Amino acid sequence: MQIFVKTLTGKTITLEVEPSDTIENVKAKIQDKEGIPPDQQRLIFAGKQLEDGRTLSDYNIQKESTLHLVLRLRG
Amino acid sequence: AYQLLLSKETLNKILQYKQNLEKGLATPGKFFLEELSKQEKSISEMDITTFTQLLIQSKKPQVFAESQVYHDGTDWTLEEESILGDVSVNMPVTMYNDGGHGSSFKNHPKPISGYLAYVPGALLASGSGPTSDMKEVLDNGKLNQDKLNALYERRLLPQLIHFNELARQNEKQAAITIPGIGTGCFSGAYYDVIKPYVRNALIHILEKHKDSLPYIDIIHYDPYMGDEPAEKKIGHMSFRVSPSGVVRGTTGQLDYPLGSNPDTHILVSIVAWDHFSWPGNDYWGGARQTDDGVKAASTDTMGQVTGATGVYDKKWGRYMPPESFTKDRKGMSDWGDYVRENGIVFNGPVLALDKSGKLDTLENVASR
Ligand SMILES: *NC[C@H](*)CC(=O)OC
Repeated sequence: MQIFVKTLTGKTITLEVEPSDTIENVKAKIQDKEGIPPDQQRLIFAGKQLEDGRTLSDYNIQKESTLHLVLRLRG
Repeated sequence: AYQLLLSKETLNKILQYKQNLEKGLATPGKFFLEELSKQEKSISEMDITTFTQLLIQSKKPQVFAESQVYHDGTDWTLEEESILGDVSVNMPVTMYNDGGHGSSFKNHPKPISGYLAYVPGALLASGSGPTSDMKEVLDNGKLNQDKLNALYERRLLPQLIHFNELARQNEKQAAITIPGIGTGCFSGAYYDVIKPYVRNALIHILEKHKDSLPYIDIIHYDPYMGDEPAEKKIGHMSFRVSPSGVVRGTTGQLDYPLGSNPDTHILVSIVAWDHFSWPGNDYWGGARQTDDGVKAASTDTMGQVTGATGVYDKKWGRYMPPESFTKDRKGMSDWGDYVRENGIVFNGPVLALDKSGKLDTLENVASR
């Protein structure tokens, strides 16, 4: 299954995933292709921010759905 | 309730910016553009004070200037940033505790009355491209002491002039406490080297202008770590370096330094502020984490800015919003929520320091 991850700059990342993958697994996969530490990633879908412990299937994220990546501010 | 101050050189930058805008040669950043669009005057029809106030009004209650900004039109441009970093604000406050961070604060049995002067430090960190202050005080990545000196002189002197005068009017002297302004997050890569530069800058300012500060008596400088304890005589003034992690028993930022008391001195604390935020910054979201947020939480800063009457929580060291507000809006009821519900904006009187060292209206200083 492929899904997309769109960043603020409109750049689009392609990920290889399974419906049972957790949002935590997805963030880890984002770290692999992009080197962003997972605890800096907010993933948005369907107007919500997504919880690490739930699955893509939980959130009804299907093949070629697009997730939105927003980085954490950090002072 | 509060008073915005800025230097002569900052006024020149403002006049140049306003003229560039009037000519079409610059355009506002996103946040200033929003403030412009909510009022009716064109840039040209607006006086220099009104224009300055609208730029200051584009500040937001909380912003991390060191990481959250792009220094272009999508938030604040470099030209706006160069100005906003120079703007300071003072207010009289009630001080409910000594300013101790986290859990270490000591409540004043009788809350002290004094003043805060919020001043932003040199912004030498960025989540994107270089900042205006980096371009100002760095020579190919190396700190320039004279250039840093001129930056802090620009930003601190108008407040020293103000409180020198205010002490004279109250027939007292001034005791001023200063934290490690610009040595925290703002120092970015220069963290390990910045502290002697800031100390040197404070000394240089007091030394250069000793003749104009006869009512200033005690300067209590506390960068917490990384400096040696010292007292320097600067003219008639006593400049003290007392980093709290180095010198046990050091008096807090919100308390009278040794040799001062309320009968003989007014108490002023400098607050390490932020180019783009309201005074108190992250305490508007309820965080109590920086010099900016801790001192705002420990004073009635939020009441001075909003006009509301908060309540000091002795147990947690926080000045809380009005109790009616927290009941009605529990869950979305921090001070920044009070600002939204009440349509509060940050905008107040502004003066400039002229070439002779008098604080005057922007119009008066511009015409001289
Ligand atoms: N929020 C900025 C903090 C940066 C830092 O940790 O400087 C020491």
